[PDB]
Amino acid sequence: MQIPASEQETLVRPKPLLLKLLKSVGAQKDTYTMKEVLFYLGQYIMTKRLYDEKQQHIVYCSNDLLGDLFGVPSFSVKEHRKIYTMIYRNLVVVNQQ
Ligand SMILES: CC(C)(C)NC(=O)[C@@H](c1c(C(=O)O)[nH]c2cc(Cl)ccc12)N(C=O)Cc1cc(F)c(F)c(F)c1
Repeated sequence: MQIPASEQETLVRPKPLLLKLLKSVGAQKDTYTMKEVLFYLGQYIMTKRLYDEKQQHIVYCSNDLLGDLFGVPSFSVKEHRKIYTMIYRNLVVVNQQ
């Protein structure tokens, strides 16, 4: 639940499945900052109503594309590093020159 600000601005290119997910919720770019990826994934979770209705800080992503991407049935929204790691496996970090 704490990512350095420098890492939040890291430029990334999502792989096809994550890209298609992001474009369904209003994102149109092919290159993002991690800050942008996290925002649009949070919007996707809201749109697909994947957050726990009982408000116990858990996303239920089983049998949804997000669960396919993350490789988990569910996860805690309080564990930012583990969420970043799951997202990192679905993108390429843009090389800096
Ligand atoms: C589940 C709902 C919809 C209620 N959203 C959240 O609670 C959630 C959130 C956001 C956001 O705000 O935009 N974007 C996400 C993407 C995913 Cl996969 C999961 C959770 C979130 N969150 C907010 O505090 C926690 C959070 C904020 C960050 F900044 C992070 F890096 C992080 F790992 C976790």
